[PDB]
Amino acid sequence: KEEAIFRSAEMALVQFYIPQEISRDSAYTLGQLGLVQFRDLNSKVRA
Amino acid sequence: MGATKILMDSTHFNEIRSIIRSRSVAWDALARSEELSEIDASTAKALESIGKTLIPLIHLLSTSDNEDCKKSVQNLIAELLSSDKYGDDTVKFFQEDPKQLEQLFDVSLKGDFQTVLISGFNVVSLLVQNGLHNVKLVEKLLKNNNLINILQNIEQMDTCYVCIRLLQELAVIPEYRDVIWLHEKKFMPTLFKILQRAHLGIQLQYHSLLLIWLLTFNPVFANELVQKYLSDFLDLLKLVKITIKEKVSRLCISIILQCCSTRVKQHKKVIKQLLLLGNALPTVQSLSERKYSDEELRQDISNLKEILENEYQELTSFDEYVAELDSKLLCWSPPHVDNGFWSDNIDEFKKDNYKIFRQLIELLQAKVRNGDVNAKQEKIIIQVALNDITHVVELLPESIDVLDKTGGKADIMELLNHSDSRVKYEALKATQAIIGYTFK
Amino acid sequence: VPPSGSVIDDYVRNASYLEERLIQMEDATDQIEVQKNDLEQYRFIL
Amino acid sequence: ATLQARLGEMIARLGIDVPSIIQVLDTNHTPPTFHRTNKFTAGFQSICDC
Amino acid sequence: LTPNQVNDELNKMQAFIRKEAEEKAKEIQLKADQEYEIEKTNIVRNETNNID
Repeated sequence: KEEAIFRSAEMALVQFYIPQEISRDSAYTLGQLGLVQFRDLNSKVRA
Repeated sequence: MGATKILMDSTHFNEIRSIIRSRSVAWDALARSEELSEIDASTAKALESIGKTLIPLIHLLSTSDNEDCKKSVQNLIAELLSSDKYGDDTVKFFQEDPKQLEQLFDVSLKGDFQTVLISGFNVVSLLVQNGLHNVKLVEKLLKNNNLINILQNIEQMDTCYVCIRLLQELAVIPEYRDVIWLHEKKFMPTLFKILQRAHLGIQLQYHSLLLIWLLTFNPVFANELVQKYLSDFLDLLKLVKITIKEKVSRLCISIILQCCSTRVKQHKKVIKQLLLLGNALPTVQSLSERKYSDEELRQDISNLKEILENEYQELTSFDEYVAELDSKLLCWSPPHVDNGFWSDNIDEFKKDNYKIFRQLIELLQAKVRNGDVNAKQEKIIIQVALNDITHVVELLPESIDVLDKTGGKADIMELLNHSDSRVKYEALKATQAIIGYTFK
Repeated sequence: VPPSGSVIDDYVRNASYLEERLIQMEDATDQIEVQKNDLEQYRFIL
Repeated sequence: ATLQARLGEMIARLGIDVPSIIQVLDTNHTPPTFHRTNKFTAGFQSICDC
Repeated sequence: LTPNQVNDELNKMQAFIRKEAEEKAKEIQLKADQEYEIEKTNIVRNETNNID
């Protein structure tokens, strides 16, 4: 029940309501899924 | 009402209230069975709905002892007290005539394990209201075997929370604190055990730490807490280190800071040093390196770090090093880094014709000649002495002659084959320093 | 997965301790190498 | 759905009492393109998209 | 699933914000009462020394 190479897959922009305390675990696991990017945010200021 | 004391009603503390309400019976035949009075039947009928009525309720709870009508009455009374629709009048029912509060406590301390907490909810609610403190009733409740055993049943956490949160809510009253601590010798260890193991689990950890923190607000009890159960007090730092929720870490840091405050003159600095000797300083530094999202918690961490840094003056006290020398066993304290942090003590060590060097050599020779290199205390003392000797000798190569005359030049070489890895490594470092300095 | 947690700070402290220890060890090793090289010619004398 | 399930499973494993939620925005901005290619055709897809 | 998602989001926001803030505020108030009592003793101690 998943997409294929017929065309570009159905994209989605979902909103992460990450709790502040559990943020490190949430980010670690979410990166472990190997499934999500992160939209470039607050990049208007120097590094 | 003075307060709600819901404590989130997690798991059983509300599930049992709902289930008991579910099994509600009008008990119309009970009055026909003569177990309940006509006023009692009226109380049951009115309570069937989801001032003067508080008298027949207690009268039935006392006179009628089927314990099932008692469970129903306890559930109804607790629901009425909690219900904000008439909770003001429900609280006034003891805020108007607090005389029957003792009779209610005589009724609350009853029932089975499930119903004991149900009654205790109302008991605490009436007790915690600002209209009546009743320290004697609090002491009597603290003396109840059933509730104490329930609070000691940490195996059933879902029920043990209904006890720990109840006690912590009852501990908010400053007056009840004195009696709370007096019987706390049979309550705190379970709370310490609960914190030792680490929504019910987290809430238990947070509520339990709150009771310890609230009780610790009095320095007189704080000294006893630090002394009698120093193991848990030291482990609180590790618990804060491993805690995931910010609230638990904030509570642990606040408890540690309050314990190590300028108050409690019995150990106002003694306990602070004791923690710093319990591997506290690197943990405090690591916590300082963290970015906890709480201004109060961050300020508390900064204050604790400053206190630890101020207590680190124990290293700079050459008198402290001399005292440790007087002690037969030295500890791996910041004094063991006094020379590196303050080379000034090297002159004192050199003085009196290598007086301190001879003392350290004597300590090492006494440890070796008695063996016991596997003994943990002996191993720690030997390692500290070897590290200090390595620091001193490298700071003044002329002491090599004194060490050789003492036989320590070959003694440390023999100790290079010590059983302990730490001891062997420290001996190797010391010998390399001595051999490297003497090679010039 | 076994996420690290405070073991991250543990790793940081462990790495710092390892550098201080092995930097001391390497200084000791090359200093004593200089020492034995100096004496080896000295021992061969006379 | 599967990422939400995994996040909830982790939250239960992590003991974080506060639930985790996620909502889909109005994707005004152009999202990237994806192809769930297997090893059978990953080479072809990559060479094509070069 | 939208009403279910809305209810779940509302519950998550409630648990993360309202309960946590209420608990933190209650703790702050209790610690503030303790600190006020402690500072009162310092003022009480100084004024008692002056009275003596």
